[PDB]
Amino acid sequence: HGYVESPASRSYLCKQGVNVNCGPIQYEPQSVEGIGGFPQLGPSDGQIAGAGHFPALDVQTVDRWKKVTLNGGTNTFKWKLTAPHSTKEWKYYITKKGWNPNKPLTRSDLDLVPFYVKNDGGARPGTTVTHEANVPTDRSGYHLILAVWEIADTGNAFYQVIDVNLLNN
Ligand SMILES: [Cu+2]
Repeated sequence: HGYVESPASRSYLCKQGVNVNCGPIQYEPQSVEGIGGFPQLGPSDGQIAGAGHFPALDVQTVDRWKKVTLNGGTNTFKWKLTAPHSTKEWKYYITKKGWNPNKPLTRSDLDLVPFYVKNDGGARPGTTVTHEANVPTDRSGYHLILAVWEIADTGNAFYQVIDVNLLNN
């Protein structure tokens, strides 16, 4: 179990009371677990944000969620893991340039080639995991970053949607 501490994920901000009406997940941002093998397998379209559970996170409009402001280019991504697991890989996806923010998240709305991916070869991590990734510099405004944590032993993965206000000038 775990969540993206920085930049603050949607479930994390629910916990901090920044987002509202998030359901039970507000008390466990670390627990957005669903089937792994994304994007080939995993939670169904329109159910990515909640990973098949916690449907409240799957609601998608322009004003529904509070946005984290980020620059394109190099960014530090810090997870917090409440339980470390043998790790297949870490992946970070971003919405396409002309994606529909008033529509539930679907694989078709994502650049299915992650802008950052790290393989851990089954290794077990610490309670703090840090990644330096290059956020695409060709997008602007409201976008979603989908952070995925693939667990090696269980065919499961943890899905962390981040609502971002992107800046690329
Ligand atoms: Cu866990």
